[PDB]
Amino acid sequence: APGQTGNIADYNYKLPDDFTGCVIAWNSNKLDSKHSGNYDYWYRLFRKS
Amino acid sequence: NAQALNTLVKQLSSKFGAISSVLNDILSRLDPPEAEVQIDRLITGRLQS
Repeated sequence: APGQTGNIADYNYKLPDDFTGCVIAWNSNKLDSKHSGNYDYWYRLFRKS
Repeated sequence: NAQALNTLVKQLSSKFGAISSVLNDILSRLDPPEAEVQIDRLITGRLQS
């Protein structure tokens, strides 16, 4: 969302304050959760700025 | 005349229905998408003065 702060927003993906689009979501637990072995999904955790 | 100016300056320390009357206080405590509303309130009041 515009102007939202957090680990993902401040390290992975930042939306501008002038966004003119749409956001769509749907759970993917049925398949993308894998079999106790979902490890290809990663995310940054530390950054200077 | 000497009264009028003293009425104008003292209008700077009024809220006009906002959290505070300091610009550098609303910015340092809320994210901007929550802050433009307060800033607009102050701007409209100070224009009317």
